[PDB]
Amino acid sequence: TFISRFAPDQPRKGADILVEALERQGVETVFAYPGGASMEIHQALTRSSSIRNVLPRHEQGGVFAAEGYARSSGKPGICIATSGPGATNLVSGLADALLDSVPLVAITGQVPRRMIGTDAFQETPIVEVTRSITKHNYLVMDVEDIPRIIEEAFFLATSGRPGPVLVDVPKDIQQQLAIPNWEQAMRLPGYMSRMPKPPEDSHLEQIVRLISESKKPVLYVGGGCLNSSDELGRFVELTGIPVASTLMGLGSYPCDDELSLHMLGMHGTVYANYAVEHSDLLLAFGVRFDDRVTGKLEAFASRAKIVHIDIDSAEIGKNKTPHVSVCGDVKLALQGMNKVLENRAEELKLDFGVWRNELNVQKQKFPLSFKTFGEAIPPQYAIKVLDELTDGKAIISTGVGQHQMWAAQFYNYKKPRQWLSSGGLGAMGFGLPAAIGASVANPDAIVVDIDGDGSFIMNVQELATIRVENLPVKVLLLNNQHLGMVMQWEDRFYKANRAHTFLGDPAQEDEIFPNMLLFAAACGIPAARVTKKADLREAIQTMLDTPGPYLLDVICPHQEHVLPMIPSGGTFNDVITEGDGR
Amino acid sequence: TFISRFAPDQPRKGADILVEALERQGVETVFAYPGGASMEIHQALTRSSSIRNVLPRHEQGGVFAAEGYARSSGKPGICIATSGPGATNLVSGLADALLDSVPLVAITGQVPRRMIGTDAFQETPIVEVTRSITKHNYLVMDVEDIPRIIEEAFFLATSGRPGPVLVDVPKDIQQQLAIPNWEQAMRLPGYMSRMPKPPEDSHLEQIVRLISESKKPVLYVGGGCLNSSDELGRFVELTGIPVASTLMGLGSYPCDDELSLHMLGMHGTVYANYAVEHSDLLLAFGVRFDDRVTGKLEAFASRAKIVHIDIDSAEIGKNKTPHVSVCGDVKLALQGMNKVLENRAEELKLDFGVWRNELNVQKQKFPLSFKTFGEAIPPQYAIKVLDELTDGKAIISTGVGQHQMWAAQFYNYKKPRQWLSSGGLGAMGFGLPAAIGASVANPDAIVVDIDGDGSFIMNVQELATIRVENLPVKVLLLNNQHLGMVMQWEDRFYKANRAHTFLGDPAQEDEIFPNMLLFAAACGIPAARVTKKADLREAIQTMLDTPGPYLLDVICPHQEHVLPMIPSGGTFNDVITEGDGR
Amino acid sequence: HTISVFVGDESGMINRIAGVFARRGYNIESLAVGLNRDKALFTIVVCGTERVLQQVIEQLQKLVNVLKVEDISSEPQVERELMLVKVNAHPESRAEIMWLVDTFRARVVDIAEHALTIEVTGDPGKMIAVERNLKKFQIREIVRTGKIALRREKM
Amino acid sequence: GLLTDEDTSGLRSHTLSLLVNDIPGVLNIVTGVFARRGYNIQSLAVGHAETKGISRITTVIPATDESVSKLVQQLYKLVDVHEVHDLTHLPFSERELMLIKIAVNAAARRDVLDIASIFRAKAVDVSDHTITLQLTGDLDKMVALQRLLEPYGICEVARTGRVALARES
Amino acid sequence: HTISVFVGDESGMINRIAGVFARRGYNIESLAVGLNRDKALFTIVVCGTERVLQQVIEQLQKLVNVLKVEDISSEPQVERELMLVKVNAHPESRAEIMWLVDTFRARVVDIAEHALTIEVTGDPGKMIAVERNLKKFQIREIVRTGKIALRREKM
Ligand SMILES: Cc1cc2nc3c(=O)[nH]c(=O)nc-3n(C[C@H](O)[C@H](O)[C@H](O)COP(=O)(O)OP(=O)(O)OC[C@H]3O[C@@H](n4cnc5c(N)ncnc54)[C@H](O)[C@@H]3O)c2cc1C
Ligand SMILES: Cc1cc2nc3c(=O)[nH]c(=O)nc-3n(C[C@H](O)[C@H](O)[C@H](O)COP(=O)(O)OP(=O)(O)OC[C@H]3O[C@@H](n4cnc5c(N)ncnc54)[C@H](O)[C@@H]3O)c2cc1C
Ligand SMILES: Cc1ncc(C[n+]2csc(CCOP(=O)(O)OP(=O)(O)O)c2C)c(N)n1
Ligand SMILES: Cc1ncc(C[n+]2csc(CCOP(=O)(O)OP(=O)(O)O)c2C)c(N)n1
Ligand SMILES: [Mg+2]
Ligand SMILES: [Mg+2]
Repeated sequence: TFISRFAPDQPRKGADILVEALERQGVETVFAYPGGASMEIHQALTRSSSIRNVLPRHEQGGVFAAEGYARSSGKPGICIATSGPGATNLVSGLADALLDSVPLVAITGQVPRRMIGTDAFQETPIVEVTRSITKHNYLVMDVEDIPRIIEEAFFLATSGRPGPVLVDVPKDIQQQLAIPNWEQAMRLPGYMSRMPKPPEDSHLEQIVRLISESKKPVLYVGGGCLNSSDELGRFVELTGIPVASTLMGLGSYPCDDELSLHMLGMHGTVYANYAVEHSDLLLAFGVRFDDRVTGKLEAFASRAKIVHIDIDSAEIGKNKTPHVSVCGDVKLALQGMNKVLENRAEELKLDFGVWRNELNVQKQKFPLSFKTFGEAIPPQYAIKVLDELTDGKAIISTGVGQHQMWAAQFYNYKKPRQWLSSGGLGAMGFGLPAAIGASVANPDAIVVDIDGDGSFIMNVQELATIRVENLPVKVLLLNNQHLGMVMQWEDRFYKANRAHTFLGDPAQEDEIFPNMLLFAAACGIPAARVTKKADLREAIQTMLDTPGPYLLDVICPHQEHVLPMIPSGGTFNDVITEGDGR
Repeated sequence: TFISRFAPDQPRKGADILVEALERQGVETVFAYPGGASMEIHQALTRSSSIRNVLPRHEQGGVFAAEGYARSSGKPGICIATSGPGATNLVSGLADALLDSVPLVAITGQVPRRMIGTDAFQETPIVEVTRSITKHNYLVMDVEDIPRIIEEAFFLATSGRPGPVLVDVPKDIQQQLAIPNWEQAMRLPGYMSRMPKPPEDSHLEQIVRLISESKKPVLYVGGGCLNSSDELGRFVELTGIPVASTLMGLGSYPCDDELSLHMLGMHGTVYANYAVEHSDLLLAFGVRFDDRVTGKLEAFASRAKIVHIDIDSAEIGKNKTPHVSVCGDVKLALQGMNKVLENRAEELKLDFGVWRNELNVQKQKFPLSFKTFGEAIPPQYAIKVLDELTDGKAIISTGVGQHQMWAAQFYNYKKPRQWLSSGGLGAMGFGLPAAIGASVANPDAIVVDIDGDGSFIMNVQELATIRVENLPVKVLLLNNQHLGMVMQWEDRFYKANRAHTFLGDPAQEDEIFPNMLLFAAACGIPAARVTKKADLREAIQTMLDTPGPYLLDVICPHQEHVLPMIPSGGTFNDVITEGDGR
Repeated sequence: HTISVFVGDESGMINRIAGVFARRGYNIESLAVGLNRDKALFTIVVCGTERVLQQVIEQLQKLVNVLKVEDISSEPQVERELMLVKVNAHPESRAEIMWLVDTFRARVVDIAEHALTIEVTGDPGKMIAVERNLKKFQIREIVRTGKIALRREKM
Repeated sequence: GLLTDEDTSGLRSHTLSLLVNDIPGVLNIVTGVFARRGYNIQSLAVGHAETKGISRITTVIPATDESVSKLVQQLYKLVDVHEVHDLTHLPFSERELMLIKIAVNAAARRDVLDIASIFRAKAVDVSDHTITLQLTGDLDKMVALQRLLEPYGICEVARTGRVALARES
Repeated sequence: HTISVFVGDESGMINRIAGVFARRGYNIESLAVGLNRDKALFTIVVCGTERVLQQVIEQLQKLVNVLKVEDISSEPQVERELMLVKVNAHPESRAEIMWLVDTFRARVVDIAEHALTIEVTGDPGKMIAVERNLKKFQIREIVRTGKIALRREKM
């Protein structure tokens, strides 16, 4: 194994076990915030020279950091917190990690066992509030359980449908003295009894046989192939089935080639919308058929047969039911699918490019275009030139809305583990601590981080935690002085009714608010206020010039709209290429 | 008579039914983080001017603003979050309001009711997440019974132990149009079976039959006297019992009269612990008898005869066994205590000068002193400085920690609800957003606030909410670059190390981190930075005349520690006598 | 539209289970469970379509402690539901509950002068009989277990 | 691993007869309290009470009555609970059906139904692969049959949990 | 608080036994005994604390003829107590004792036009039912044997 920093045959504290329990699971960093009960871990977390606790400010920013460090690793993130409020702010990132399937371990210091139940001190019943929003949770009760809990935890977080796990360790339990049997094996008979098998090979030809009766297929990748470097793109390099990602499917395919389509869906690109709806063969590959994807329940690829493959059995056909399905880890399920097609090489070409060129004539026709209004800098231009300024190696992180969308439908994400967002949840305030975790799982990557009007400010707790750790959290700001996504909701649906969608003071309308440059000066980072055409790439040039973090207040027009935006639960014909703010 | 905004027979969007039912309770301020899924309720807000949207910068800040507006008015505060991730951020403040017994109502959107819990978009099944930490939840499935549950929520917000009610509404419910059937009764059949009746004087006889039997009484008051403005002061005007006020009861007894025992318990004033651990009748008016006030359950006033008056039946006997116990709304049963005992005003005991002599010799022998090591401002002085300058009454918010009790032990409170606390939750991040809600509960009144170095930064986003709403918040930042509570929990528990207590930057530890001047100047707010006592009275002088809000930054000495602090399960024999951080 | 669940070593096994009908919004028609030190066999009927039944037989396997979920609905089952009805035992009207517990063929465990307690057992068709036929006598308090099913196993 | 285990009682083993509304999630609000009060739920059986529109949950909790008094009023803190009744310190009927499939041959099926005739177990379904009993009564007769059918080829003991009403006698 | 006594070869075996509850002043709640030519199995319930029960299980062994005393109280017993109740058999009120002997599931040995005689057998909880439930009909003469217990033996 690794080096044991502890005598392997001697009964010591739960605190001696806990940090070693992660250290016996290869953990290098936890996002631990100490507290009334979590401090006993921090008594021993300093003792782990391997696990440097990135201390957060908000544990919501901590538990968001256990997503950036998760979804830029493959290794699961760990957020440790305390009962009372520390546990009840994991529940943002836990619900983020449930919906977008982010592997995570949520250790939490719990109340002593005599004071459990009675709500004596700050006992939020954590496994009774987070029973929904985690894949599993563990109120432990004896310290000997903690190794077989945590080995099950990293089994449950990483393997299976990779979701978040919580662990409640009580304050007296961490103080209790016991024996750390790492070879106390997992007493988890339920999960491993249908922990999903490799798909059988004759079932895999049934997909390949479905390509033969589909001159119009489309590959619908989601976050399944986030564990695949080239294994998705090689399959498309093997067989000419056109890619069409979703939002967390971004990055998984290298979305910068000439075959590369983009994120499809409601705020997904319309030249990806034609490909999914005119097709015959939805290759739903590691993706869960969301409602920012289907629009209408029936009018999502109604003239298409669907293969939906996923690491979850249950997620298969949760929405409209596919035709053929394996419960395969798609990282493995491709690696038998590609096995037959290098063997069965060219007796079936499966490269009917006229269906690909049915959309390569639409690749230019309904493009990623917009209008620059005035000499002020337009919003989605700056993220567009950010990609060419960063080689596409910059792991993005973002919050939610326009600066999730304009981050999504423009940037070229080469590797996977590159698009780091709250997706199906849509936790605002994500990106600034998402890049915090992304500054640890890929700690020398150029982790630029687009934030927005509101979702920057929501978690400027963690702007402190850049300065304590000196990370390249290059915080791009797609600020437009207004929470614009719901402004984009309000005009195209209901009467443009400004329900304080403008963030700043409405008695201070024509001025920048807040002066978030001094947020960087509040800690020690430099910043940049970008307002015109005169500094498009210019401060973003100085962004990558400056080592460590940066801020780039690209203030954008106060009215802007994400194109396209289908109506909520709407038919495919109401795709648009419009913006109505000016 | 309710001023109806529209016709009583207008079939309209359910949010109109919803937002009228809020004002039909008679509320005026919501905290509504805008809705990508709760969209119509902000839209139906905008067609109202009786209700006010104080749109927070974070929903946890929003529910803490709904906490502050609740516990600085007493009117049941209303937050509104967006569905899903916004609703996960309430789970902090909902865990406060159940633990701290705060009348809260959490309206929240849900997704379309055809999409509830389907691992859908923007979804967290928060009606089932917060089942364990609210007084009630709701998942209404029709428009016609929206104000059924709303008046039931404001029933459940006001009645019993005043808890939070997360009220959810699906997005397609308010997008379904129907007529508001307003006056339907409380569909609430079980809760009327314990809707607490007024306990009559026959039940109060065995209190007042033991008042004369009481030689050594103590008035263990707390959050049940949160409505008792002068009724507790009338009770001590009748019989003269030395008080023992807890944190939500700080203010209830105006803590500047003769029996000025500020705060009791494990972190209280040591001469109020002397008042409680030496009693022969522990008289309690609305306390939850927690671990961090009692230590042991059986030794906390073991030589006493506990009586305990609560609106909550379940609290009676929960943590602490009562000798004789009587339920009932305290402020109602105190009006049925003081305004009935005047027949016994020449019969009762009043013989407590020999018990008032015990506190007087131990008032000064057990003092509230400090250590002015050089000139690094004792914050325990700086709150005695505060009531020297804040002209008496001041509505004060806190975060939690070592800077929480510095408000408690060292301010002379004059009215209940002119004081805020995350006492039971221990919610770090309470300070600045409770300053919001107090600044619309008591807007023109002095909303002063004191925060710690982390708990301010943990919810520092709500600085932008102030300038939008012109609130006169007066925040004092008791900075020590440190997790000020648990650094003492290093020393008096196990070891005088510095295990992750240091919040600041280790590259500029002598310098301020983060720069709160450039926090408030980032949001244009004026600020200050104090370290010397000569400017201490100067900065507060600049604070209470500042138009709109003001920030300041005292420097707590990072190695100053507060008496008492016992491990959980302790008595006053296990008090600490002088514990510092040096 | 009924489900049998076998679960493993945890405490509050039902809270995982009764959560993921509520948080999935799919109503349980009835439930009962024979819990033990580590084993428990739930028997849950969920009044939904076979499409949403196909979800919750697998969405309950998104839980970890579930050893096995089997939709028992398609099988020829033995739905047996106990119902300890306490009936007002007034001898003017007790005199016909005699045979009207003999018809349903149930023991009568405890009798008072105004309260007798019967033990009706079996098919929910026979149970909704008693809930209606013996409703014509004034019922003190019906308590009933949930419907329990098993495979009428042949090969 | 086929059969459900032996018995659902310890020494403490209090029984609470809940009486809740027929909310679709009303079980999870009730066992949500047993979880959040740190109680293992030893047995539970829900069902519709005498007023159609409310439910009735009969629970088994291993807790002494001091801790149960920290639960019966604590379950009152739920909204939907109309009443709880601590039946355990009263005489109470304790009837629980228990559907026991037992794989048997032909001759051993004779030497099972007689035992089922002892307990007045209506053998509700029989095959040649197996026979499925259905006995009912107190939990001691439940555990006596399972202690006596462990010699035979038992299968999925689909029990139902202790159901109770306090007798007036 | 019940005791089973096995005694040996003497006459007036009960006089040794029923003495040493009276002369020890510890009241018997009930008693019955199957005497024979040399063997007899008493079954005595003594309404006392477990401390004084510990005395009389050994103070009855201060007697000589006692072969064995076993306090059967801690065991899972089978307390079965017969009760030959003779009830007034008036057919205006006989008509419901019919099922109210079928409920307790007892034979009716001898019937007259005004006196029928039933044979209620078993648990003293069921016996105190009949002593109360059938007390609502005018009882001629209850005779009852004492409660008899045995080990529900397993290993
Ligand atoms: C305001 C807003 C607007 C949005 N607009 C859009 C839009 O227009 N178009 C769009 O596509 N999205 C949009 N999204 C994102 C959307 O909400 C979902 O997050 C998106 O569908 C993410 O893809 P996915 O959830 O289907 O795949 P995932 O994020 O991966 O969700 C997990 C599912 O994929 C499968 N999976 C995970 N891991 C594996 C594995 N190892 N092997 C196999 N399968 C695996 C999981 O099992 C599960 O099925 C928007 C989000 C927001 C907040
Ligand atoms: C680190 C830390 C240390 C602390 N140390 C101490 C300490 O040493 N000493 C101390 O006293 N506090 C201390 N506190 C604060 C303590 O946690 C809470 O203040 C206390 O547990 C709750 O206050 P309460 O019980 O008096 O009233 P609450 O619990 O807030 O409510 C009053 C209680 O009585 C009843 N009640 C509620 N509403 C009404 C009503 N309208 N009418 C009648 N009755 C009602 C309710 O059941 C309620 O439980 C500490 C907090 C922290 C975070
Ligand atoms: C925690 C949370 N709050 C609110 C929402 C709803 N929501 C999604 S996007 C959006 C607009 C805010 O985006 P912003 O940070 O202001 O930058 P923008 O995208 O508007 O340019 C809102 C209010 C959400 N998904 N999550
Ligand atoms: C998120 C969270 N973490 C930990 C705790 C426990 N806790 C409360 S206060 C505190 C340290 C106090 O720091 P601060 O609130 O900034 O005020 P200070 O005492 O330092 O002046 C800790 C560790 C908590 N309530 N919430
Ligand atoms: Mg914005
Ligand atoms: Mg602080």
